[PDB]
Amino acid sequence: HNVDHEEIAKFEAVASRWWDLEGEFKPLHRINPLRLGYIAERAGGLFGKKVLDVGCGGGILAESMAREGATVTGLDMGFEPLQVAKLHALESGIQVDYVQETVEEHAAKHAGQYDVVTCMEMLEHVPDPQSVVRACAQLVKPGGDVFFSTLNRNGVKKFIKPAELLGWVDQTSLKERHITGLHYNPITNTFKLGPGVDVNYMLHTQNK
Ligand SMILES: Nc1ncnc2c1ncn2[C@@H]1O[C@H](CSCC[C@H](N)C(=O)O)[C@@H](O)[C@H]1O
Repeated sequence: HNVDHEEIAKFEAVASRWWDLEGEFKPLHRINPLRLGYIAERAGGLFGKKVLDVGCGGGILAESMAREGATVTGLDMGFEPLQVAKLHALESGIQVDYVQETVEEHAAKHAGQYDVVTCMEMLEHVPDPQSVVRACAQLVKPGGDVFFSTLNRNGVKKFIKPAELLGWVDQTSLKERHITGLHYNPITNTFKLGPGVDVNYMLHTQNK
């Protein structure tokens, strides 16, 4: 029910291009090592942890987390993205569980089961983002980590301001721990996480 069918339809339409490093999803492929590194550092490693990737799409982050030895469940409402994610995981020889349902349904059935919940580039596509934040808080174990991010900007989607997201987080059992932005660094000629969240961000929260 907390789903925008038009938004889902857009991702279903481009699903076949998901793993093209030079296609539409290039920025996510480029961004992935950086977000993975941040998640692994902030959560204290992923080996052996139960992890839920909310709005996983084609599985760019999910598969990368499973590669580091996590037990990963990827959740999405799109049919074709999950078909692509499953096939790509098989091709890679990586075990990932992909499910088609809403985060609210998953939360009601799997409360407090996850060590880590990641919710990347997803909130701006939902009709009621606060409900998603509440759900992720319910899905995580006590002391577990929940990450939210918008590192990819477009012309399209809406931008949810970090200050607004913090308000939603504050109504739940999650506590903000760290926030960072993504920036071009001319000296190294690379993109790096660092201060400044005016335009993009990644937020680390921990369940209390
Ligand atoms: N209401 C909803 N419930 C579950 N998934 C949703 C959703 N609305 C959008 N999505 C999914 O969110 C994805 C956004 S693209 C983000 C993919 C992945 N999180 C990554 O960063 O690599 C799309 O695959 C879309 O189908």
